[PDB]
Amino acid sequence: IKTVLTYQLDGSNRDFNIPFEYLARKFVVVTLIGVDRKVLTINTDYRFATRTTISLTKAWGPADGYTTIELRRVTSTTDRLVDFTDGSILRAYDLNVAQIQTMHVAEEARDLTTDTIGVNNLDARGRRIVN
Amino acid sequence: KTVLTYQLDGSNRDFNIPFEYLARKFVVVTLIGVDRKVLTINTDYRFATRTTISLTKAWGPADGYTTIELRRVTSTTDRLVDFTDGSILRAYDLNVAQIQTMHVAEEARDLTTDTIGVN
Amino acid sequence: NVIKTVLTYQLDGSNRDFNIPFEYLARKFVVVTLIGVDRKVLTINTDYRFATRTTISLTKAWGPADGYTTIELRRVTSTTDRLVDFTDGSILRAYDLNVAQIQTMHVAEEARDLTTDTIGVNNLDARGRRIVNLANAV
Repeated sequence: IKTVLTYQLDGSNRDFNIPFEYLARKFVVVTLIGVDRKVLTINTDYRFATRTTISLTKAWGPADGYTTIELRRVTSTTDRLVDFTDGSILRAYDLNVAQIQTMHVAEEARDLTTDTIGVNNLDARGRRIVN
Repeated sequence: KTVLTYQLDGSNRDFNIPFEYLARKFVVVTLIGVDRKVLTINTDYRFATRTTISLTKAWGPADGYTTIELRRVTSTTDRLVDFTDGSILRAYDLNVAQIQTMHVAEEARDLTTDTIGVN
Repeated sequence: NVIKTVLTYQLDGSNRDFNIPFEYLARKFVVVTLIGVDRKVLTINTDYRFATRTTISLTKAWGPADGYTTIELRRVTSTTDRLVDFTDGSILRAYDLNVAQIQTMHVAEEARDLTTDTIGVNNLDARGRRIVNLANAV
């Protein structure tokens, strides 16, 4: 509740906030869904202004073709953050962030469910494909 | 089977539940297709034998409520266990820690399979 | 976006040998299947060696004529049978806490991956399934 959003963007607005908690600087991925998908890059174009608002250096509008930013919290399965070596004491904090991050993936699965088809009582995709 | 549907005759209340839960407020239980009525625990429903919802008393099916769809919703924010500096671990705990985060996963796949399905 | 643990290689005539990039925890957690008229599942110790750590030497040389168009494989981690279970000590090992955290990292990932895998946004909606019945043309 809720990882994936889309805002609304028009030009000269560049400061958009994150509702979730991110747990690592790279886990936010920021894509102007636009007409077409475009992934944005951690320093070139958006900087985290206050750890909870994403500033934008370039203030994109609909007029160069793009609405809107979709920011999900993609959490990698391979880049695990907590590794237990031979001791190397277990702080409780180590065991905490290990069970914290794996819940973060599991909840990201529950906001994947809204962004495929949906039943309206089915979607405005231009294509469905390979049959 | 993290979510199941239960329609039944009226003034009966002794539903059995499997999935199996961790906290009693994870079971959310609903009233159906005319409305989306979500009833609360202590105004309405206890659990009696820790596997039955024993409901409240009647409702069914007559008030447009045909009928109950109880389900798991585990909260992903309120972790049941916070590990602290020792404050020693119990082996029950080290399991239940990883047990809960596997249950969001079993929850998450199954409501996606209810739209267009796999099989 | 993007599927990390289900993958569909082009079977492409006689090619015996494909790679598996994701971090499968045990041998039996990878199920390989055959696509193209059927959904053929093929058992390990006879029909295909694990070539190496990361490679499936499939024996032999299926498709596409004589039936199957794409070898695909996915992870299936058992979400019930946990792999190391902690009892009273029984000292905590680095291997024990990791594999326990490794496994539940997969089950949440295998969930999130499976949810795109059914019908979901291609990087438009996708997959080579039959989309069995919708029952009316309007």
